[PDB]
Amino acid sequence: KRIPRKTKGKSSPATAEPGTSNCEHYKARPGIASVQKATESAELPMKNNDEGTPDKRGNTKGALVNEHVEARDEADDATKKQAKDTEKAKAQVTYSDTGINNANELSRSGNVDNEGGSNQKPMSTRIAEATSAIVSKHPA
Amino acid sequence: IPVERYNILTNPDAPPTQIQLPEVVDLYNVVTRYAYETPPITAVVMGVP
Amino acid sequence: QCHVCSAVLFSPLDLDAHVASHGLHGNRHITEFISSWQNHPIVQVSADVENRKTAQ
Amino acid sequence: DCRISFGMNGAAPMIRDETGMMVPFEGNWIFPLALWQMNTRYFNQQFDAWIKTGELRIRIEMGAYPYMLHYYDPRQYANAWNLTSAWLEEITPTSIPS
Ligand SMILES: [Zn+2]
Repeated sequence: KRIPRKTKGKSSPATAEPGTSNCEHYKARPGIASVQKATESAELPMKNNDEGTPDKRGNTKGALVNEHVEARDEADDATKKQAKDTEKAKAQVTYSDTGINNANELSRSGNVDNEGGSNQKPMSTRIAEATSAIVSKHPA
Repeated sequence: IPVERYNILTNPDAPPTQIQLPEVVDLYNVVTRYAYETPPITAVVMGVP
Repeated sequence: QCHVCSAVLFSPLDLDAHVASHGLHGNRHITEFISSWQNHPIVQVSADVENRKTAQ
Repeated sequence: DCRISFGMNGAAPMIRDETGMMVPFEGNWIFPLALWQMNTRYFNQQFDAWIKTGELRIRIEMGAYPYMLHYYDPRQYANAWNLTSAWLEEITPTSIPS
């Protein structure tokens, strides 16, 4: 018995007793079906927020955008998703335009690095350009 | 042949468990083998009157 | 049926697999629940198994 | 409260009396109606096999109930197990037949 792997790895006589019955007679008021569907919906686990973390080569993952702008944009996206889930054109619960002045909110993006510097040039290219200056070549 | 690596076979007055792990690994030892089993979480739900 | 969890088995020759969960060595599930007042067993399998034949 | 301890190696199953003790499936018992209603299927499987032939007698406390009469002929054989089992089978957590 080999259990298959979930994610890719590095390499890649007898008589029927008088009590038993096989016919249902009860229908649940809080329906079994209804509850299950909601439960499996709540049971869905947390969403991964991979923004800002470095990659295998060291380049930070994400999009180049201002921090507060990214926070506002994802708040708007959350409002749109709430409206879509509520299946109404206007959402009662809004995570955006709350009315509380929240202008200091910051949310992770790809603009900043772990060294607190901009990511205009991806890190791997920065290290490559630094090392290049040092190289020397065979004598003419 | 490295004698100290096969310690439990050469050294006669050596208990079958002692190992000089920090200094040199010894590639002949006693291993514990066994077979458990993991049954699924079972439960019988009963209603309170 | 099984006289341990009061579960009904369609084929009596498959009672061994059921009692293996209770721990009796007679001769893929993760959770098995039984309801006292109704006949509706509920079972669990991992998120990626098969056609998902009436299993959570 | 009720728990059923399955009997292994030929032992008899026991149900926990509310006083704390546990007794086998024989004797004189007293059940509230709600207790059987809430655990209809579980109780029927583990009690009918002893009620029909064993030495189990149960006094289910109701207080009031409608009844339906069946008139048989004394000169001939008569068995009521079919009706008495249909009733127990048709008992539900929210209904009881006559
Ligand atoms: Zn069982």
